[PDB]
Amino acid sequence: DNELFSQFKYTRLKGFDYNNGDGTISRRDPSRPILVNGKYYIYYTKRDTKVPPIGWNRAKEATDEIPSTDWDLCEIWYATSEDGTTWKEEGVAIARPEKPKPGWRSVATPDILVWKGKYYLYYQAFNEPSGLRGDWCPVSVSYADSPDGPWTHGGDSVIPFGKKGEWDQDATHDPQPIVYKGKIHLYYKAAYNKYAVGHGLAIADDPLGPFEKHPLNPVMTSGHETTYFPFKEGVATLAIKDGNERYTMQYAKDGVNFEIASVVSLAPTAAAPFAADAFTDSGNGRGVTWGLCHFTNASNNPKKGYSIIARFDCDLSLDVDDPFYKNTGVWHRPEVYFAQAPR
Amino acid sequence: DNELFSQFKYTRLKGFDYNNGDGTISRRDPSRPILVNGKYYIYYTKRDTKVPPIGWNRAKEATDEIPSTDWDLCEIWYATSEDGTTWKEEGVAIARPEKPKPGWRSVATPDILVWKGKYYLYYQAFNEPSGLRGDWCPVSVSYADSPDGPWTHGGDSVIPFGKKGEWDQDATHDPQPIVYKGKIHLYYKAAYNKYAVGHGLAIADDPLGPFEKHPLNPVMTSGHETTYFPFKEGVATLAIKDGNERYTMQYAKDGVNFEIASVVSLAPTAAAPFAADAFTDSGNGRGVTWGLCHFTNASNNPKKGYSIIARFDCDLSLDVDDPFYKNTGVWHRPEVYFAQAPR
Amino acid sequence: DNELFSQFKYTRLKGFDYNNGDGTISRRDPSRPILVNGKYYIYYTKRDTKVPPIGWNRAKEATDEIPSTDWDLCEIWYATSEDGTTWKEEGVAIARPEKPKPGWRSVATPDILVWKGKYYLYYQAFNEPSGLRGDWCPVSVSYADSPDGPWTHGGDSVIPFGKKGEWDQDATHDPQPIVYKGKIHLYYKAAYNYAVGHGLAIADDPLGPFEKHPLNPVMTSGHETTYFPFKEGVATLAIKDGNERYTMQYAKDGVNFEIASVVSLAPTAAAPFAADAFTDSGNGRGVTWGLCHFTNASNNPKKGYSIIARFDCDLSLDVDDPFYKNTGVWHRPEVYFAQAPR
Amino acid sequence: DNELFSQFKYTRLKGFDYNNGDGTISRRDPSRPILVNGKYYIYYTKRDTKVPPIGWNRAKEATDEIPSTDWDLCEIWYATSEDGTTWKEEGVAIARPEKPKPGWRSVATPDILVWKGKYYLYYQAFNEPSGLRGDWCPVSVSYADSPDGPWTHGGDSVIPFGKKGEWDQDATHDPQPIVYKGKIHLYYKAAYNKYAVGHGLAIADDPLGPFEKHPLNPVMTSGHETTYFPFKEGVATLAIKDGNERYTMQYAKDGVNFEIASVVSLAPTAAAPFAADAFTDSGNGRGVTWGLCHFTNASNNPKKGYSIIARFDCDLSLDVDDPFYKNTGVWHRPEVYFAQAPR
Ligand SMILES: [Ca+2]
Ligand SMILES: [Ca+2]
Ligand SMILES: [Ca+2]
Ligand SMILES: [Ca+2]
Ligand SMILES: [Ca+2]
Ligand SMILES: [Ca+2]
Ligand SMILES: [Ca+2]
Ligand SMILES: [Ca+2]
Ligand code: NA
Repeated sequence: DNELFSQFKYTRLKGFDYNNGDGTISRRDPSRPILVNGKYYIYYTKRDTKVPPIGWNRAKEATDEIPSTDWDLCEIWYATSEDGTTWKEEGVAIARPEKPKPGWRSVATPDILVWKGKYYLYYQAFNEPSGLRGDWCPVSVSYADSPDGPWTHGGDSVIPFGKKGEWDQDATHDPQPIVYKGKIHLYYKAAYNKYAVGHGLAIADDPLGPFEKHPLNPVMTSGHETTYFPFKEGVATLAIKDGNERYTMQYAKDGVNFEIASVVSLAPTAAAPFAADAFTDSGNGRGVTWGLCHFTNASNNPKKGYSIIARFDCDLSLDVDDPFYKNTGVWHRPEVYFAQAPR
Repeated sequence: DNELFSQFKYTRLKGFDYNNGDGTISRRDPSRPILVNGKYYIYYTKRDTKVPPIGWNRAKEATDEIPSTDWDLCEIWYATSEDGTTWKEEGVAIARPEKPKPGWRSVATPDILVWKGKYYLYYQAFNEPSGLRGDWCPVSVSYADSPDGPWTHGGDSVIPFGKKGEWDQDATHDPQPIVYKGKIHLYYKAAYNKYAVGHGLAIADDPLGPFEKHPLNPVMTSGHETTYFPFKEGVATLAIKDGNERYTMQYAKDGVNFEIASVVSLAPTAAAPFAADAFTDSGNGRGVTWGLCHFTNASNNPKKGYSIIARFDCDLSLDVDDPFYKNTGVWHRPEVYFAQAPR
Repeated sequence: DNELFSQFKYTRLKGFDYNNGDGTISRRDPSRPILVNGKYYIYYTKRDTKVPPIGWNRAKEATDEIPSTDWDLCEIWYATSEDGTTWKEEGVAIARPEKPKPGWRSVATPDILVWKGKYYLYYQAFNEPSGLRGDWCPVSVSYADSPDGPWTHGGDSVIPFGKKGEWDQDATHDPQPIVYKGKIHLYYKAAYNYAVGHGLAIADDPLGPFEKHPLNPVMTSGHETTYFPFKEGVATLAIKDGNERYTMQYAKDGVNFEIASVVSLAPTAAAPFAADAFTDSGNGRGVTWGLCHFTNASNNPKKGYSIIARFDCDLSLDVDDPFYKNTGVWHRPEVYFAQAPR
Repeated sequence: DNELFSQFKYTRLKGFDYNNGDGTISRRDPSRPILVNGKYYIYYTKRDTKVPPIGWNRAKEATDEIPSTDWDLCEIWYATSEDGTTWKEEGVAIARPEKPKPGWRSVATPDILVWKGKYYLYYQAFNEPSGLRGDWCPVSVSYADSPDGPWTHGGDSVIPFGKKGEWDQDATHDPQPIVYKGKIHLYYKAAYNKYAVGHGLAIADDPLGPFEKHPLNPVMTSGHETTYFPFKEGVATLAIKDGNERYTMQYAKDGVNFEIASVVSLAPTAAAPFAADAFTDSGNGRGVTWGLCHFTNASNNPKKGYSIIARFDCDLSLDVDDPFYKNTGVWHRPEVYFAQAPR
């Protein structure tokens, strides 16, 4: 049967503290891990703030200490691990720059590119507390000679928005590049129109750009989030629609035209698969068995919101056939049901 | 928005003890509640045994004290409630009869009928430890003048099995009668053929039989279990496949030809909705907002397995419209994911 | 000259066809006759099948049409007679119920009770082909206002089995009721240990409940027995399969049986007529005739069937017939030549 | 598993005609076979008369041509066989002698002795139609060098009767000799007294006599008839009673004091086992597996009576163990029962 079908199993990470879950510390949107000198490295949004987020709808009340949303007032931090489950949080990778440089308010939602022996982080740059009035968080890039720092600012707004009226015109969220067909292929997302969510491709020969939009964008018309990895000579994705249990693996022979390969369930949010060959230009993608993800509803109390990062394992790999991941049913214990309570 | 689409929310019952979940006490397959004179009544399988079940596969080790399965060595008990959430367990309703009368080994999986001023319980009747040979638990019926006792035995094997080769040659599980078009409409189930589970219908004018099968059986061809209630001029049903996240409401203008009406999720197992008009012959079925259900994975430890009964609420009612139950998404908390661990 | 000693003489019945003995038709375990409106009535297992039994050993190959044993796929039929020798087979008395009601597969081995002017048939009820081989055939009861039926199902498993490990645990075969000390006294048999016991089960109501006599097994050997009221007690003929060892036994109180006589060539599945079987007279007069069967009617074991037959005797207080009181048996040479070498 | 316990199986003989069984030809009381020069030899009463016997109670009317009883007007004939089942009747062995020599009227009931290279026949010698009445048929002996003839008369009345009043005073029936402890041990029968049947022993060093009675006669006090063979260092015996199924195997360690060794059924009448060591003085008797016997009720009609000879087989041998002969049950077909008819 189907090489892009799998189940997902979850493991709590070791090594990250969250002030006992009081909403003042949050880690989310981890990057796909890379392996360098026998350590995995990951980069993620990290918030550490005096008070938990005050709410989108109250972005008015945010100050330089009080965040409006979970991703406001953040930096990008990084961690190393030998086995992918126990992590050591190392320190800041991307600090917010000085006001009013883009990002001065928050840098968030990173992903990694390895290119010609240097390391590049792409991430969203915020200039105002999120939720006022409408966003504008274009993508910045920084770079380094080492997976540890130090990191040097590279550019701001490095993915062009679209001309007025295009689907593309206000956003390039979640930048995520792979190396495909000898070029940097960077996927990203934008809500448009009853809003829908598109995914686009932007291509460059230079990590600092320029990046040019693919003429078929939006390459996908469905899916609140997606994550991509080289697979055979194409590109596979996991696609999620937020809140419903319709999750699909999709596959494009050309990295561009996507067709459903499988329907999966309980799939990770902000999934960040490890793939040895993400940046390798194989033409021969082997697929994946583990990576990181997040949960944004870590707290019970929505006035003390935070997120945590977590690990998933799966079998979406050509070099592994593990029937433990190939069952077709899901069984929840009664507590899961009692957590869906009446009013 | 669809009058047969709904979310399901769950409430822990009060009033039932399970010897701290050690596997010696189990309650499962509750009947649909009936309201008689300001009190709800339910009837349910109850096991209370010196030791937990030894296993299907070890049925040959079962004794008069050691059960093979969760439903072995059981009687049908009953309970009453004013509000449907706090219950008082009253005592036995159907005791196991003297060996070797059918049911002497276990009686289980009850459902209730109100007919011409009398109460009827239909249940499966076991003659040996379950799993020992091939099954064989035909349906018996007992009746009473009051929803309290006492119950008088009425008949054994009141639903006929099909001729050798036919789909229901071996079983009529989960008997569930409604009053429809002036007659007792008794739905039931049987596994056949990779094996499918059918549902059939049998009909009578005397609760004690004869029942005769209905052309078109199996009336459904899908779903490990189903529960039926009068809806408008027809009959609606919830249909569950064990293990997967895709459940459906289905509707049959005539009680026989059923078509999808909605797709739902996290739906209750062994659902037993209260419907004031279940037995009323009204031709105008109003739908349901609550009932009982069960969880057979109550224990963390499968060598000490037991089930509990629980309550669900929903809006599958024509007489109520509750936006709380009418969302389309489901959000689980991280512990739901961490309970799907790797090996 | 012992009133419970007798020889047995046999007469071929008239009236019953067996498809020329090809194994497809069989009749056996007849009920003790009763006399109602100047006719005798008997009830018996009847098989009428497309093919003879394939054997217990092959029960797995039995189907809806193919029987495993001689008593599989059977009904209880009945016949009437004026003289007890010429019979008219009348039709079905007990039909098999719809699957999966107990007995749907076969009903067999009936005996009759007359109680308060109604008629009761007790018989074994089978749910799967015999020899399959977890043998479970508890006793059902049906009743009628007339010996001619129609019959109404009265109850399944009306004689309780014993608790695990008791001799009684798995069977109540051959239920046979008499009326005794104003109660229904029902004798039945169970294999155990194999020994074969006979228990007594007592009731005030033919549909039950039946309670086991506190001292069962009441009798400890005899692969098969039959009972009639006698003086103030109960006499029995006790038979063992194969060996020609047969006893009449007697119990003052119907419970404690003592050997009264050794008899030979006794009838199998013996069903004597006793006008007082159900009369509660406390003065049992004993018997002179009845029905019996032979299970080895066919020369060929792949074409097995049984037939019903008549025996005559003097086991009566109202008759002293010396023709039945001789002590030797002489067989003609054919009988010897029928025990051939290999 | 008793060495003297056994079933008997019967075989119809080939070679003897009885005029379609019209009562005019009769063969009975065969001798134990002997094996000489690759052939078995038997000797037996043979009647061949113009009309059947008119009966004991009509002996007054018997003539030189009309016999009173089955054994009246007989001679002793002989037959040979290679297999024990197909026989060739060879001719007269003992002819009636000239009147009034004893036996002129009839010679009957023979048995054989092989002593010191010669063959001896003992048999009862009658002088008047049986039932005339007053039975007096003492035992004569004749001898030969070949089991074929010619035979020479040896003596009359060679077994002494008892003095008046002794159990023995009137008869020595069914003479049957064995060689035991270097001497001829000849068993015989006599009715005495409520009239019982004894069996006696008489001993001799010479086949022509004198024979001396055993002090303990009657050595056996039951049994209408008996037949004896060397068994171990004793003598075994089948004892028959007329009509009933009380047949016993008995054993006497010393050939004199007999004890019940088994109860058997359907045993042969006038049984005549072959025993290779009957005359061999072994002190080591092996027992028997086959022989001859008779049926005196060959005819359905008592006004046309005759007997026939037959073969039995059995396992009453120390040198054979045959479980076919070793079951304890007898099953008769229905016709056997219907032949016990009422009146
Ligand atoms: Ca991401
Ligand atoms: Ca794989
Ligand atoms: Ca149910
Ligand atoms: Ca509604
Ligand atoms: Ca009987
Ligand atoms: Ca008498
Ligand atoms: Ca002889
Ligand atoms: Ca032997
Ligand atoms: Na009916």
